[PDB]
Amino acid sequence: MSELEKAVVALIDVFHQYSGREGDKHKLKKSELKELINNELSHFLEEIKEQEVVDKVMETLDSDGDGECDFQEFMAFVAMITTACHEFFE
Amino acid sequence: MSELEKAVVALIDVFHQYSGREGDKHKLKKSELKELINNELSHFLEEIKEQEVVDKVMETLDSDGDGECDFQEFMAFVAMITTACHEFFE
Ligand SMILES: CCOC(=O)C1=C2N=C(S[C@H](C(C)=O)C(=O)OCC)c3ccccc3N2NN1
Ligand SMILES: CCOC(=O)C1=C2N=C(S[C@H](C(C)=O)C(=O)OCC)c3ccccc3N2NN1
Ligand SMILES: [Ca+2]
Ligand SMILES: [Ca+2]
Ligand SMILES: [Ca+2]
Ligand SMILES: [Ca+2]
Repeated sequence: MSELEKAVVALIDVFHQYSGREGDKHKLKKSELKELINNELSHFLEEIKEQEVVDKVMETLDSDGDGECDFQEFMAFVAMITTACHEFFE
Repeated sequence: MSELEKAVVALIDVFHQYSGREGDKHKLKKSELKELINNELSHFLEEIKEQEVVDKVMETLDSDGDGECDFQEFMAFVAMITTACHEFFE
């Protein structure tokens, strides 16, 4: 398995670790998204310490407006992060 | 660096390895895309052995219709692959 293939597997793996905690087990609710960002994105994103930031991030990622982050919305979140890191250093 | 962070870095790293080979060094031309798929996606995608498959894949990924795969189009390609693997096993 190449580095890219590992990256594909990691994306699926992390999303499921967090989404299967509570409620709908194929979607990230706000508390699951927060912990995902806090535990797994600590070198890229500011630790989230406030409800209003949790709320705004979910507002941003939630394209279909159902209150949670599904797998496709997670993939779009990853693309945002990846494009930002890319553009920082390019 | 967590597994997700590694995956973010790998995405940027692989795209640049391949895109900087020839011509526009921030885009994948057909030959660079083919080698990327052949070398780095061999467990997920069929080896590409034919010009018409190279052509069709590029046709598919090339949303802005400029003939090449830019970083955003690459990110969409990764999402396709990730969603397909996700749905296979779910
Ligand atoms: C946000 C408060 O804490 C920090 O900024 C720290 C931080 N931040 C980053 S980058 C990350 C980004 C790009 O938003 C970030 O959280 O900073 C906010 C501007 C980082 C990267 C590698 C190694 C250690 C790091 N680190 N240690 N404390
Ligand atoms: C395409 C011709 O060669 C193959 O199919 C091989 C193949 N294929 C896969 S999966 C991959 C997918 C899902 O499209 C694929 O190329 O198969 C086409 C149906 C694979 C995964 C793990 C380990 C070894 C593997 N492997 N060894 N020969
Ligand atoms: Ca959930
Ligand atoms: Ca949603
Ligand atoms: Ca190129
Ligand atoms: Ca294009």
